[PDB]
Amino acid sequence: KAGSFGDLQSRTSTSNDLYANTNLKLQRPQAGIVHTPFTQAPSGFERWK
Amino acid sequence: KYKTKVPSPVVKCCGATQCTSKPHPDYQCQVFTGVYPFMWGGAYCFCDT
Amino acid sequence: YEHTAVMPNKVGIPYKALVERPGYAPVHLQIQLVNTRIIPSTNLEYITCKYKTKVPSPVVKCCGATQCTSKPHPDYQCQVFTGVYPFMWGGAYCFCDTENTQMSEAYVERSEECSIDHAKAYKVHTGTVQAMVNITYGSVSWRSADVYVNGETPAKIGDAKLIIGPLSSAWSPFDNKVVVYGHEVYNYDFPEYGTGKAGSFGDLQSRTSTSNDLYANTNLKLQRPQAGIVHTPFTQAPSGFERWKRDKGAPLNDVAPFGCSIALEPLRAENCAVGSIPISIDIPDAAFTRISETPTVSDLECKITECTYASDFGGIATVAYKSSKAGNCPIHSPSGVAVIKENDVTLAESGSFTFHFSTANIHPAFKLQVCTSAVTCKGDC
Amino acid sequence: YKLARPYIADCPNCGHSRCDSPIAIEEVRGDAHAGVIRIQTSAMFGLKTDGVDLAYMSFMNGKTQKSIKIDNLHVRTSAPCSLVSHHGYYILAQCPPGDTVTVGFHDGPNRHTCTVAHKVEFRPVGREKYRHPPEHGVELPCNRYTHKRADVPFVPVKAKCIATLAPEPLVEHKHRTLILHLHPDHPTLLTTRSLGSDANPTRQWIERPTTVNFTVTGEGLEYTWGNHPPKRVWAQES
Amino acid sequence: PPEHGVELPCNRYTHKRADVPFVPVKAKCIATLAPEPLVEHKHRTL
Amino acid sequence: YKLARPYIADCPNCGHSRCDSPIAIEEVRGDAHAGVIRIQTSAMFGLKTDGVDLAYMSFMNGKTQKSIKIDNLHVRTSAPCSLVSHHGYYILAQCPPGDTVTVGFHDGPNRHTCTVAHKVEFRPVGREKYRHPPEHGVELPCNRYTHKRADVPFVPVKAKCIATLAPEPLVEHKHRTLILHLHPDHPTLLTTRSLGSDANPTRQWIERPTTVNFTVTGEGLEYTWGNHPPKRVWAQES
Repeated sequence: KAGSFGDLQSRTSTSNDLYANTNLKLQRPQAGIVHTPFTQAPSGFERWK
Repeated sequence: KYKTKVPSPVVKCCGATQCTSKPHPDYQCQVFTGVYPFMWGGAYCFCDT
Repeated sequence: YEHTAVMPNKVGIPYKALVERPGYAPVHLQIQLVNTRIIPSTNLEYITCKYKTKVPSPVVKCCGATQCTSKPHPDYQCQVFTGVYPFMWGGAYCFCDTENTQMSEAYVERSEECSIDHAKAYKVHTGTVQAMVNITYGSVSWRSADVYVNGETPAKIGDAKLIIGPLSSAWSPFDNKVVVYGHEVYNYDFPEYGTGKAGSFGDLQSRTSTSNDLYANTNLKLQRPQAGIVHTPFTQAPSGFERWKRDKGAPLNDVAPFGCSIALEPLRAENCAVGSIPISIDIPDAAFTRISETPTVSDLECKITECTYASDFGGIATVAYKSSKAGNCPIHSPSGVAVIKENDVTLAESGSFTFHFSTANIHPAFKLQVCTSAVTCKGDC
Repeated sequence: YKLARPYIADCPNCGHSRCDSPIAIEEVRGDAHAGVIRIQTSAMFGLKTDGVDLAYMSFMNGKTQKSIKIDNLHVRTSAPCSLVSHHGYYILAQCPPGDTVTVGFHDGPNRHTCTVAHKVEFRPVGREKYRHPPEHGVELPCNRYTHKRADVPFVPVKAKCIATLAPEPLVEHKHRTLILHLHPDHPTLLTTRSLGSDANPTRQWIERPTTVNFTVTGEGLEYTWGNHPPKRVWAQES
Repeated sequence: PPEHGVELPCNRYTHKRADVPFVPVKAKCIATLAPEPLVEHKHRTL
Repeated sequence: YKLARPYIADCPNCGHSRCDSPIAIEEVRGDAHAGVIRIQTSAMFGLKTDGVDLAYMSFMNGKTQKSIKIDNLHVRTSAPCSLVSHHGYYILAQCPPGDTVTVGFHDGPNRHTCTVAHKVEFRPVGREKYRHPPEHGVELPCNRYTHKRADVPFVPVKAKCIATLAPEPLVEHKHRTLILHLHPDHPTLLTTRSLGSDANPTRQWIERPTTVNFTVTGEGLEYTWGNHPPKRVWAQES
C-alpha cells in the first residue's frame, strides 16, 4: 500500500521476498548541489504506528 | 521501517541516459536531461545540455 | 464582415462559432482568449530592504566622560551610558567601573547588500488590459492578435479588427498600495513615502536598490554591555519590511478570486479564467466561406456516440449527412456548455463522420452546421 | 579586497571575564531571498599566506590569542556549516538561518565561542525557507550572493532558488470538484483557489497523506503545493 | 542575559577573583526590549 | 576480528567546502530502548598507529592519514560525546540521541566533520514511550551493543535499561468502583479493561493529576498505566 501499512513487505526481519510500494517519486535536478534527488511516501509501518 | 537504497545514478556526460529497470522492491527511476549548469551547484560534465 | 461571438474564459478551449449569413456557407470561427494581462501603471513610492546598523565606534573614556554630539544620519540615536564594565568583572578592564562613561552612538543606513535584495513599495494607479486573442477565420488559424480588454485601444490590427468588450478578464487585483517582495506580490498598505514604522511595511526607505532617499525609523535603542566593549550594543525595532515579513498578507500569485495568475516583477495579472469574453472579430472575407462548397447539404442526423462528464475534449460524436459533393462545412458550438474541438466537419454521404467536442456540463447540446443544413447533437457526458 | 586583518569585537557572551573577544562576528547579512549568508567577522576566516583559502583563520585578543588552521575552531549552528568563498573582510557560507552563527575555538588559553544572532531577518521570496537552494522541485527567481571567488563584498545576485515539494500531487477530477489527494514527505504549503468566478483562497500547510476537496468553477483551478508559482488546470473535468 | 535590552533585578555572583568567596548576591541582568508601544487616547477608552 | 581500514568517504555536510572527509557514518544502529549507539564509520576506530585502544581512532581526511586521541576527535550532537569501545569499522558510544551523530576533527590542518541523520530510531514496542531510560518506573528490555569485539560489527544483544511506568500509581479500590488517582509528570497512557464479563474498555492519554473511575461488578479489572503488560485485580473491588 502506498504510504500506508505494508509499504515494505517481507515475511521475516531480514530480506525475504521484499515487495514494496513506497511511492517513490523522483524529483527534477536543479542547481545548488548534486546527488540523486527524490521524494518518497512515508514508511507504512511507521504510518501504521 | 524501510532503509532507502540509492544505487549511484547513471550519468551520461554529453549523451542521453536510458534507464535500465532493476527488480528491486519499489525500484523507480526517471531520466532527467539537461540536469545542471555547472559551477553554481556542480555538474561535473563538460556538457550541460 | 464583423461577427461577434463569446468565448468562455477557459484558456485552452477555443470557442467555435459560425459567421452565418443565409445563402452563404458558415465560416470556421474560433476565438480563444489565450491570455489576458492586466498591466497597471506602477508609481514607485520607495525601495525598502534590511537596514545595516553602522556603529562608527563609541567614544569611551576610561575614568572620564563624554556628552553626545549629534551627527546627521537617518535614525541617528545616541545615549550616554555610565559604568561600561560592572565592578569586579574583567581581568584587564578599566579601573573605573562607575566613573568610566561611554557616549554610545549608532545609526542605521541601508545595507550594501540591498543591491538586488529589496522589496518595493508601489502606489498603483489604473492600467491597461491586454488580451492575446487567437482567432481562426476559415482554415487560417495562424493569426493571433493582441486586443485590449479595456476600451483604451481596440485592435486596429490587420488580422481582424478586434474589440474585447471590458469584462472580468480586465480588472486590477492591485490595491492602492501594494508590496512587491520580488516574485510574489501581496496587497499590503503602508504609510506614503517619507513615512514608515514598525506595524506597517517599510520604515527604512530608499528609492533605488542602494542609497537615495534614506529615511529611517527603525527605533534604534542604544544599550550598554555587561562585559567588554569594542562597539556599543543596541536593541531596535525590526525594519518595516522585516516586520512585514513577520506579518505577511496572502500572495496574490496564489490567491485571487478571478482565477488569474498574478505574476511579478512589475505586478500584473496574467491568464484570468473568470466569465466569458465577448470578442468582436472583423472576419477577413478572404477566409470567409460563402458557397465555397457549392453543395446543398441535406438529410442530416447527428448522433453522439460517447461523452465523458464535462471534459476537456471528451466528446465523441458522429455526423450523418448527404452532400451533393464532399466538402468541408464548419461545425460549431453556439453553446458554452459544450464547445466543439473541431470547427470543421467533413461533408460526405457515408452517414458517418466522427467529430470531437468538449464540454463543461454533463449534457452535450451543441448546434452543428453544415453549409445549408443545421442539426443539433445530443448524448450523455 | 584581501586586506582584512584579525581583530576583536564586542560579543554578548564569550570566554574570559571580558567579551571584547576574538572570533566575534561584527555584522551578518541575510540580505538574500535564498538561505545564504555573507558574514563580516572581526577575526578573519578564510586566509592563510595563500590569499583566499578554505581552511585557515586568524584571531587575536590580549588574553586568549593565537591564529590556527580551522580545525580546533569549528563553526556551528549546532551542526557544521560550510564556507564557500572569502573576499577579505567578508566570509560567505551556506548555513541555515543565515543570521545565527556560533564560532568557537577549543584550544588556547581559554575556550572562547562567540555567537551572533542579531537580526537581519529574511525568508525566500516564495513561502518556503532554504539553507541554500536544493535540487528538489520547482525553481523560483530570488536574490542570493556571489559564491565564486574573485578576490570587494559578495554582492546580491539575481539567481535561482528552488523549493522542495512533496512526492505525489494526485489530483482527482470530478464534476465541478477537485479533490487533491496529497501525500507529503515534508511540510508543504498548499495554497489554492479555483480559476473562474469561483475561487477557494485556502492556504494550509499539510504533512502526512490527506485529501482536500475544493469547488471548481469549470474553468479550472490552481493548487500550488510545496511553494510554487501557479500550477493550474483549466476547463475540463476540473 | 545578553547585552541588549533593559536591565532588571536578578541574582548573580561577583565576576572577578578576590584572591572573598563567590557567594550569591543580586546584580543587574539584561532582558530584551520590544518596539514602540503606540498608545491611542480616546474618551474613557485607551 | 577487525577487517577495517581508515579512509575518506563522501559526507554532504562538512566544516568547509572541503568535503573529502572520513568519519562518515555509513550505518548506525539505534533500535533499542537504550541510549547507546553502534556507529559504522569510514574511518577506523579501534586502530590508532599502535592498533587497538578503546579511546583512539585513525582516519585519512585526504590531507593527513594519522591517528589521534578521542579528544582531538570529539563526537557531539552539540556538546561532547564519549565513545566506550571500538571494533574496527564500528564504534560503540554513549551519545544520548543516537540518531544525530556529528564526528569532527580538532586535530591538525583542515576541519573535516561528518554529521549523520540516520534512518534508525529508538522506539517503544509498547503503547507508551520507554525508548530511552527515564528515572520513572522500572526497567524493560533494551539493546546495548557488545563492549568487546565479537563479529567487524559489534553484535546487538539484549540488556536492561530503565523504562517508563507512570509516575505515582495510587490505586484506590472502593465499592463497585475503582478510582485510579494519577499524578504523572509527563504524558502517560492509561488503558483499562475488565477481566470478567464486565466491560470498561477505556484508552485515554492523560497528563497532570487526574482521577479515572471504572465500574466493578465483582469480576475484576486490569488497568495498565504508562506502558505495562496486564496488572490485574479480581472478584471484589477491582
